[PDB]
Amino acid sequence: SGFRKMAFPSGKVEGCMVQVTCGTTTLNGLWLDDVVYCPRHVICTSEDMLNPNYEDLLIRKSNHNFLVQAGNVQLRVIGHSMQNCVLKLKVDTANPKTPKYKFVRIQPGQTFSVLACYNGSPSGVYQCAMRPNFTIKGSFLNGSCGSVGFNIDYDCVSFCYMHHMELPTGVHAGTDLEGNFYGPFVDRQTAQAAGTDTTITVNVLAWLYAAVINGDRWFLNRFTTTLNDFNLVAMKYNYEPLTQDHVDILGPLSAQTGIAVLDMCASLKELLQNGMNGRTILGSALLEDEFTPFDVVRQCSG
Amino acid sequence: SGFRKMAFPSGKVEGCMVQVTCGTTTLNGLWLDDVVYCPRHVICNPNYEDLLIRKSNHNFLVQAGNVQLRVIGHSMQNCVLKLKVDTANPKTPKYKFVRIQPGQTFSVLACYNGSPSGVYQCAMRPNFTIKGSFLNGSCGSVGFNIDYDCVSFCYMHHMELPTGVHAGTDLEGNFYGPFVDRQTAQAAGTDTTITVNVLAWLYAAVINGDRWFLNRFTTTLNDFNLVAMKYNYEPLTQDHVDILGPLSAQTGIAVLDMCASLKELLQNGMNGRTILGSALLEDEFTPFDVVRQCSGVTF
Ligand SMILES: O=C1N(c2cncc3ccccc23)CCC[C@]12CCNc1ccc(Cl)cc12
Ligand SMILES: O=C1N(c2cncc3ccccc23)CCC[C@]12CCNc1ccc(Cl)cc12
Ligand SMILES: [Cl-]
Repeated sequence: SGFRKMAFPSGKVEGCMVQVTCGTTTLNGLWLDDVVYCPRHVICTSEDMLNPNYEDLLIRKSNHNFLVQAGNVQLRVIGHSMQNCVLKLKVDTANPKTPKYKFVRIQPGQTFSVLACYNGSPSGVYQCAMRPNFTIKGSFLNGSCGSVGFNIDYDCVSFCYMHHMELPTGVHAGTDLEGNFYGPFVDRQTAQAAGTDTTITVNVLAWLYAAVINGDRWFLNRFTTTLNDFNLVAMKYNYEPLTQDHVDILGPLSAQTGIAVLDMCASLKELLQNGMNGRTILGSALLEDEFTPFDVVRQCSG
Repeated sequence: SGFRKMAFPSGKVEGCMVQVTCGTTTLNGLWLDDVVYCPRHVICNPNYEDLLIRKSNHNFLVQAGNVQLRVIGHSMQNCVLKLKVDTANPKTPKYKFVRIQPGQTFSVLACYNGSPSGVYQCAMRPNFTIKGSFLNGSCGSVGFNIDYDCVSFCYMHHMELPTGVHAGTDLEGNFYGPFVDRQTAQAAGTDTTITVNVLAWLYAAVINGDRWFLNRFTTTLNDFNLVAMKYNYEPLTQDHVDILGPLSAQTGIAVLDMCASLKELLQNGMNGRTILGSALLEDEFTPFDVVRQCSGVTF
């Protein structure tokens, strides 16, 4: 029993964090095999950030301009190449702590763990989700660039995020490990704003099923709804449209609890209308949207 | 920016998790140097000296990854079983066994079959329970804090109470709370809110730009404690006020000034508003957690 926001054990990722320095700039890098991955803005000054020509800035660099530090050992850079917004620093030593890994690009609503790092040293681990507006509500200070987001499946670490910037609203933007940004963001100090954020509906439903599995049923009602009527109501509360894929994905939780997905949709509709009335659901006075259907099954069942 | 419930990096602890099997019971063990620490109920009105004397070293199957460790001795210390093994854990970090106080927070590496599955942050409640997330097989999972390179082990999971909350011991086998490792009627006592932690979290909200709850008012420590007692909040002591000093100096809001905000929040609610994305007053961040997260201390 109990339902917590749980991060994956960060050990496999800690053994990959290194410090990358280029001139005055210092950020984190991910050392996997003989390559260190880091945000390409490590080659920029604060001035360059407005309209940097990365290819022009990178061509002026040599391998010895990039100082890579793994613990108290300086790694030697023997090559460098840019792939989208990530700089790939070829080093002369393969990381002996390299875990089994994949680079995966995630979709909005997906959750992942973040190992927040400063100066190549891990300071904390937390759980978060790719918001529908492609930002993450992270906890990052200056120097956290290069910190990574990941999931672990069996013994394989799936790297899905690398931190690049903080937007003016305090939310965060970054790329997959192939250097492609999530959302319409650019690694430029230009006027960029997070789009209007919405609630991840499929995740709220999964969390309501987690509440049912943990014995919380107060919010259920005798009603059902059509998928379209649910979406018309959901849109009015800034909730993401629920698709037939979402309904299909909730099938296992529906079968386990005996509550049809459209039946749970009607409880959600009522909760949006009534609020919680001094009550909580899994120790929360707000509807939680950072647990996916897969996370609920993993934590409530194993 | 951003304020998340953050756990310490779990790597130093992952290298210590092993599976301990005795009979039909399988749970987790903590392998430090040549000793594996685990709940003594793995041997299971129990007489643990009587049950333990009937077991030999080879009855305890210890598995570290895909390697079976051989047990060469066993002894009990309070509610923890200490299994002497032939091999010292080469991944043993610098460590201490520390007993924490209620209101203190720690990270829990939840494990099943000696394999870590998740890490979360939590607080030792004033009623000595933890609001954790544990399933069958999670026994032996540990709670810890990291200071520089030293892992301070403060908790070992032993059981779940009927209300879904958890109970366990320090690494010396002494239970937190009036609990016993036996199947008997046990219940968590009435819980209270960790006041110093709520104040620390309110300071974290101010540091992150949330100021709506601030007011021009101040209060005495006694008037605040009369209010706090009415709302099942732990008494705030002068030590708590002293501990909040750095946050008070950083934000410019005196501790008793923040108490007047807390008094108004308790008496009137949040009024449809949130603080750090929360509609409830969060009490599982200590003043030190707020400082560490709002400064980027690394390990
Ligand atoms: O956001 C950025 N940073 C930060 C990143 N993450 C959390 C921060 C918390 C406080 C302060 C700065 C933070 C690090 C330095 C680069 C920068 C600076 C602002 N302009 C900018 C624009 C685009 C890009 Cl890709 C990076 C940046
Ligand atoms: O609490 C216990 N368990 C559990 C521990 N943690 C999360 C559980 C989630 C669901 C079910 C059982 C769980 C594991 C097995 C031992 C046990 C069983 C009940 N009787 C009992 C009495 C004393 C002691 Cl110390 C331990 C226990
Ligand atoms: Cl995905």
